[PDB]
Amino acid sequence: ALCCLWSDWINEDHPSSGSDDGDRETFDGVCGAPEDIECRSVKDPHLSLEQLGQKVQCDVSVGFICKNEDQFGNGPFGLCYDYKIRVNCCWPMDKCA
Ligand SMILES: [Ca+2]
Ligand SMILES: [Ca+2]
Repeated sequence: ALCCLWSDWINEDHPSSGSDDGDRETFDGVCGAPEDIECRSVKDPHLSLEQLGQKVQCDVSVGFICKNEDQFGNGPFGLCYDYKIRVNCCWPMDKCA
């Protein structure tokens, strides 16, 4: 009885853009509190996080966080993929019919 829908992709940050040395995606201004979140690599969007092999955080409280230094590599090499997220948002059933 809760009408749920997945948002469009959000991709506002990039691993070599901004000042965070990583990729963070938020659902602020899209959903108040998402029921679920889907985090995918831009270049390989069919691969779930379980198939992707990076060290990231993806959850319904903080959204998506990847820190470049957490990724495989040595010296200056190795960083986050660029990620995008959808959020699953739910509303009363009377908003679906
Ligand atoms: Ca960045
Ligand atoms: Ca991104």
